[PDB]
Amino acid sequence: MEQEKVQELVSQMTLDEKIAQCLQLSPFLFKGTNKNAELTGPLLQEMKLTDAHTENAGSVLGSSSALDMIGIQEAYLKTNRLGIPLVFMADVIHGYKTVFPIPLALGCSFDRETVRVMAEVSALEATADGHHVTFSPMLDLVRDPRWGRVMESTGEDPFLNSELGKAMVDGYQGDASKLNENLEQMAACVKHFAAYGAAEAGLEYNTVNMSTRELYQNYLPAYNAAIQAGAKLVMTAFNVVDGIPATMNKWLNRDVLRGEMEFDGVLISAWGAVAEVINHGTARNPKEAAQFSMEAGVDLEMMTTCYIHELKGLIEEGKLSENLLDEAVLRMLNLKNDLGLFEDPYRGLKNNDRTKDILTDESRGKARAAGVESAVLLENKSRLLPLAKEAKIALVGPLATSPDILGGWNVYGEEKDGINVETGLREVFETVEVVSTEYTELSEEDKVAVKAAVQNMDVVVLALGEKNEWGGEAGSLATIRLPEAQYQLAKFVQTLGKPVVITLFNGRPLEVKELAESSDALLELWFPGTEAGRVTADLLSGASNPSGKLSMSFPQTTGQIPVYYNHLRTGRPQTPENKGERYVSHYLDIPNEPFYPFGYGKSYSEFELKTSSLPKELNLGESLHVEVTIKNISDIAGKEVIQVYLQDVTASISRPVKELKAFEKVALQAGEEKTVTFELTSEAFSFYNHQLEKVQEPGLHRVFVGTSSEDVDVFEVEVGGYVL
Amino acid sequence: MEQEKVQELVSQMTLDEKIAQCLQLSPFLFKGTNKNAELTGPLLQEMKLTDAHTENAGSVLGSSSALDMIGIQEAYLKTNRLGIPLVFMADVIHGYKTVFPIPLALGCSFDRETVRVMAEVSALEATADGHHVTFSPMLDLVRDPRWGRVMESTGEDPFLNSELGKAMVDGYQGDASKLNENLEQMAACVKHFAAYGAAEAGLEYNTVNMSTRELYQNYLPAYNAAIQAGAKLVMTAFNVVDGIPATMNKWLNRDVLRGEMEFDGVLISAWGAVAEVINHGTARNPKEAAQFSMEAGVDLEMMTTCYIHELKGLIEEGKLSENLLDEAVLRMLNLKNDLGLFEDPYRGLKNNDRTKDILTDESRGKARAAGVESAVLLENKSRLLPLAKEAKIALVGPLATSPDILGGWNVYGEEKDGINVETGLREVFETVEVVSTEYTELSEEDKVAVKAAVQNMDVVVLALGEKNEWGGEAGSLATIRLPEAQYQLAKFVQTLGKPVVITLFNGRPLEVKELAESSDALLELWFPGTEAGRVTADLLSGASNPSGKLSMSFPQTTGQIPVYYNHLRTGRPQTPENKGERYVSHYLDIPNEPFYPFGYGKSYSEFELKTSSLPKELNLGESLHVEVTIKNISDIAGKEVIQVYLQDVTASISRPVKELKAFEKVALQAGEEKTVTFELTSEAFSFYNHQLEKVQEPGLHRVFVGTSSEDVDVFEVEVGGYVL
Ligand SMILES: OC[C@H]1O[C@@H](O[C@@H]2[C@@H](O)[C@H](O)[C@@H](CO)O[C@H]2O)[C@H](O)[C@@H](O)[C@@H]1O
Ligand SMILES: OC[C@H]1O[C@@H](O[C@@H]2[C@@H](O)[C@H](O)[C@@H](CO)O[C@H]2O)[C@H](O)[C@@H](O)[C@@H]1O
Ligand SMILES: [Mg+2]
Ligand SMILES: [Mg+2]
Repeated sequence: MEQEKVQELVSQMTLDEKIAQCLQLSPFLFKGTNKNAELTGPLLQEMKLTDAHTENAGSVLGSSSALDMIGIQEAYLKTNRLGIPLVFMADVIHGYKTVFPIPLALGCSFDRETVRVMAEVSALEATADGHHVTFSPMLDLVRDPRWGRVMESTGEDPFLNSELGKAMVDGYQGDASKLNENLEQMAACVKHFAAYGAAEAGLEYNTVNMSTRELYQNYLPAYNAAIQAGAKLVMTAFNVVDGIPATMNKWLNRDVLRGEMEFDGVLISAWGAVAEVINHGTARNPKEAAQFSMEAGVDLEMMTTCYIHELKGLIEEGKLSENLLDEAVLRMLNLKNDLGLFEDPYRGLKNNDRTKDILTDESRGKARAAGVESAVLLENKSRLLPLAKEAKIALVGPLATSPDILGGWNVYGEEKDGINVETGLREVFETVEVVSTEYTELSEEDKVAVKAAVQNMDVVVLALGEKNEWGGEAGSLATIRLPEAQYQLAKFVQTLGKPVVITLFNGRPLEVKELAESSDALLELWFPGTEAGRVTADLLSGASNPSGKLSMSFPQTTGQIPVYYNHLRTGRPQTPENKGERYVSHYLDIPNEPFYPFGYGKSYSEFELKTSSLPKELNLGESLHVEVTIKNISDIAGKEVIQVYLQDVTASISRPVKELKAFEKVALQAGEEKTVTFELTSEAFSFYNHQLEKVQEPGLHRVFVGTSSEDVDVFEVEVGGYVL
Repeated sequence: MEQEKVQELVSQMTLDEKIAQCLQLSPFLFKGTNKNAELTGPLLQEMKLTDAHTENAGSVLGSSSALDMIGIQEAYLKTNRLGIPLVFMADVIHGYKTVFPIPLALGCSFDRETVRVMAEVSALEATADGHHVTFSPMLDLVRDPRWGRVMESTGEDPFLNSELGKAMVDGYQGDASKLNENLEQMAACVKHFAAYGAAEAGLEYNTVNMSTRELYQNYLPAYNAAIQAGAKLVMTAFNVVDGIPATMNKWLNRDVLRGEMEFDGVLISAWGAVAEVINHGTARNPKEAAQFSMEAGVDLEMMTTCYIHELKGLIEEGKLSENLLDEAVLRMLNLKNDLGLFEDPYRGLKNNDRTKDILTDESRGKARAAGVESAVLLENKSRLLPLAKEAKIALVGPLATSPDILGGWNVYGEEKDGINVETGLREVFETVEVVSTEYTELSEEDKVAVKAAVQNMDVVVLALGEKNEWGGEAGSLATIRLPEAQYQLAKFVQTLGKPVVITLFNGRPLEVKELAESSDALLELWFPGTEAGRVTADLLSGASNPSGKLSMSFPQTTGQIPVYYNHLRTGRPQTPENKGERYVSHYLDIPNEPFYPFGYGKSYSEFELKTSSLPKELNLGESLHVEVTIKNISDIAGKEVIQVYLQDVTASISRPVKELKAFEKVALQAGEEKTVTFELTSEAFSFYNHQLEKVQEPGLHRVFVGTSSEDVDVFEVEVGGYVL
């Protein structure tokens, strides 16, 4: 409906109606829900919620199905005085019912279109079950694999994260200005603003601290890119930002998000974060929490009651302007209008059962394709892989038969629809003998059974991994290792004298040195989702050819953290030339290098790259155009990820040794050759200075073209002169 | 001499003379040295140094003895045109020839007077060998025991560090305005400005980053306290501070150090740090390095040549003001005048051999006393300790006979004068049987020998530890554990069925859970210095009673780092109540608590404390006066460390759960009772806000009185009203 009519609604609402519009609740706190009704009475009483609250609530969080939504919405519109529909929001993180790989695995794809497709299918399915908003993408930069939430990020590089962030928004939303018409697309909500990934010691919800310049340089760019691409909502973070909980941080949310980033949508709190500023010790009570959160421009309080119980008295007593409340309500109403809820509150569902769109075979093919783009081949000694379909396989370990392959942050997908490793392999391989072991134990009996199976077969597929519950939210590990029983299992299998491929399933970087040394091949599958076993079988048999690259560094050991490719040089860098000396930046007990670096991954193919002549000089403001010819010089079709990095050799701030500024994943048949071109705009050459200005300085840059952050040719470009 | 005459010298100097005044060199780069003279020609050529450079150099770094000094200074004053004497500077970190405990161990003393004495004796001896300046105290706050340089800090608390930092300045300098008369005292140089201890991943020289507010709140206060107490010099740090290498950080060194902290002495570079800004990528070349370092106010370049080879051209071309040079030269001359060098350039030595004053028995008694104050008794199950002098002792392990007990940063002390553990024990105990093992191995032959010795005796003294070379500068360990052979040794010794005391010698916090669990008692000796074996024997026999408390947290495991007592609460704290739930700040695999906390330490005595009635309310600006009565309720004389912490419950910045604000180490005879009083001024109640103002806010504080950061009684005080 027209804007005038939206403003009209705001004027017509009572104060109590406006306050409750800023509250989000679980579905079973509403009448008309069709699940968990036994939770409703107790919990309404505990939150001290009344009908006047729930009949005017603004939003539902985590509806369980289309029927739940329809029922809740129908009952609510019966009794709502002005006919304002609820908006329904959900966590669709890496798929709805068709589960795609976890985001960190999608990071390893280096493939924008893979990520857009995941987001499209997610929305197709989620809208079919009546969800309007997804709490994705998660764009927290991560340098610390202790933190369980790395699984939800695309990794340690802001440029990659920004690019795949944009891809996800485009896939969920399509043309954002048509979300009232395109009812198979949904609103995206960027999270968690800001810098949540820098949690001290990888500990969940823990202190975050960095300079404002670093915040702007590394931690903000990905949220900013997704906002500029049209993300409709933003969610606050649990952590402090320079000492102030993000949720009531007026500088962060008013000056930066609403001011500088020009964000004019709904700012929704993370779960309970408005009430938690009390625990943080920056509000005395819920009256203060409410006041400060509203000052900071939080429109929507998720599942706490600070707003509903305190706003009235704050507005009555004059501590808080009613104008701040009206602008929140107006943003909530504009969101609903943007989704077409005032013309169709059932968002396409009321006379249209869209069950048919959920968990289709076409969608499964897409998740499989996503799986095979995202996996990373870390070792393959002696061309052990791909296996022949006649290879006789002993398939052993805790991930042999585990149905736990869908990943963390899988709120709607079901393990029964998932394909485990055994099932996947037996579709492809005629002889498989299986010995499943426990996640945290290695018994004598297991060793006997494993030994017997390996004696029978020709090659071992050792399937190791984490339970998904060892990561995700509030799954912090001080030591980033598998249970020791799995390292013992790999050591045992090695002694049997048969070639061993390790297929590793996990949600974070781990200490894998002992796995690489105990096997001939090592494949990082992460958690591929619904098609897990087929993803694995096709990569092992060569039906698909591994093409993923690490989007996060794999530490030598836990105490190397944080280690990441885009690091500063320091004043005493270790060089090939000073190897050995005491007074240089090094550890006495490990290498400075991570075990595996950013952008690293193997292939069954072999490629050669050639960069065309680059200029020696460039004007300020000028783009550098980078042409690369790549040839598949093997007999196997495959894909390579061309990566381009820039370094600022001398600057007024000590700049990273490399930063990724472009990438493209190129598919090549045997013998095929292609040319791709990149444009590094003058923004790629810029950075934040000690004064927090985005600047471009004259001087020397190096340009790295290659297939990892380490496997590169280097070129020099002197920037100066006049500005374009 | 008169200030006017000092100025006169500056006017009389040529440009080349002024430039060279800002250079510091090793002694064997001068004519007249009496050691390492064969290094002189090659190195002079490599640095491309001439006589005109060395005959006008401003300072000598690391003279080897009084004779080296006298010789160098005598030859130099022969040829120097205006008669400006050299100033001689050295690393006297925890003693000269009489070696005291490493600073981190001195932290654990919680004893201001112990620290002042160490500093007094250090200066007595160092001045006797002709040094004018010491590069101490090191006041870098440390939260990361991977970093080898934690040994040189007093630990994780800014208040403790500030207080002992002041004690060290007073001990070295005495009345700073009389350093021309008191020739047994010497100038102190505060280091490393600033925040060097926050090196990322505990990696030497590595990136430092934190908000400016945190910089002020936690990282600056100890340098500031030592500057205000009258420290004559400051040394720059190796690291970046918000992206700019400290050495050329104009904001840091001009605005903060010279402006806000009102420091008007010599700013000396850390070793090579002026040249190393090039490596950091914030200067293109040595011409830029010089220009920027001088702009930032660095007066004295340590052992690099940027200044001498580039200042002339910078001044000639007008890229740098000659006035900046003259003020550096004037600060250098004022330092020399403060030390009386213009009346006596040999600073008391020329007709007075003070060999007499070095390594006296009185001094040894003081280092022993320091040792016994600083050790920390971590476990003592079943009153194993103290041992009777008739106890028959198996003394085993790598520290049984090792002479490596003087600590890191022992530039002048000699192992032959040290007392090892065996020697110390046999002065006290009639029966000791010794089995020495290696630091990194545990052989079958060792086990047989250990077994035989333990069977013969009644109690095991298991002496475990680090070589000093595993810490100090550029001794970063990614995993903070002893060599695994020592853990295996402790496990083996435990199976022998005899009571075990572990005496642990080390320069950092270590993972000691496996030691505490494998023994009945555990004594943390750190590196006590020259009197090590006697420090150990006296504590073991009860001749002295352990009284140290930890000045740094001991992590459950490496991946808990950083862990520290003064932490933020977060938005989802673990409580007694919610412990068990998923969605709280916790690790899946370890406790949140460190293994041992700040301020923790045992005693052979037992004490009780009672805090007198506190007010319920306080005005802004008002001091809180805290009276504590402590009684020794045992039959053993000993010392307790009374600690007082404050918390700011609610603030505009999320404030730590506790901060130490006072402490006193109280000595009590059996049955004795004392009353001590503390004043927590309104500055103890203050903090830096989001705008970097030092503020006091009205509201609730809690006051904790006790004997650790955990063992405390808690009291509430409501601050508000008017201001004093
Ligand atoms: O689910 C919406 C957003 O909120 C958080 O998940 C909450 C968690 O913080 C809370 O403790 C539990 C209690 O039931 O529910 C979860 O829903 C996540 O941190 C957000 O990413 C999520 O989008
Ligand atoms: O000793 C003067 C100051 O120098 C640094 O020590 C240097 C070290 O950086 C350099 O690598 C070696 C070269 O041999 O000399 C050492 O003396 C220390 O970090 C400062 O704390 C010290 O006060
Ligand atoms: Mg540059
Ligand atoms: Mg307060």
